[PDB]
Amino acid sequence: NSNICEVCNKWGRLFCCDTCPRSFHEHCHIPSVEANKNPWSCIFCRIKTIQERCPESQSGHQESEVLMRQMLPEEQLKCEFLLLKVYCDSKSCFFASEPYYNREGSQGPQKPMWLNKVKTSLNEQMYTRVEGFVQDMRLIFHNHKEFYREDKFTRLGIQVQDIFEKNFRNIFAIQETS
Ligand SMILES: [Zn+2]
Ligand SMILES: [Zn+2]
Ligand SMILES: [Zn+2]
Repeated sequence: NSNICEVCNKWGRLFCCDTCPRSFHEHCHIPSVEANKNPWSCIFCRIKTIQERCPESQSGHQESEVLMRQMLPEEQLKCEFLLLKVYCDSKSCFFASEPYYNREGSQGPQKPMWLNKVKTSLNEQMYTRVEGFVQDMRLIFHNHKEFYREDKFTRLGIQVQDIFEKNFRNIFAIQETS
């Protein structure tokens, strides 16, 4: 197994996947690494199983259809993975915890949002459809762009949004377009 956490790339108290060589801190894995279960399979492994059980799940889909899906166990897991993929980028640190807004010439957003809030919402089963999760994720970056205006710090929102959007297309197998 790996000697660093797959998500944050640090050593520490790691849990090892029994079916691939990745390792995780307890609360870096999403969902949090489970108390018992030997063997244990990580979310990358669980997602791969879904695809292997239903190869056709990788044919192209329309985003509008994906968003209306009910959050049954497999959609729940896909959203958890997609969230985890964003945390894997170091620039997610800027969006992880609750922000605040006091900048000359700008007003804070109407509806602040951050990754740990989305994490809790997923954990507490607050989303009924994929759309709920995706809207909150996009809002994070949209709020950032709107607040930081012409400061070059706005680019961090663009960068992390691109990570989100690419992984969304991949995980939910959105039909490739030009
Ligand atoms: Zn970690
Ligand atoms: Zn694994
Ligand atoms: Zn099938």
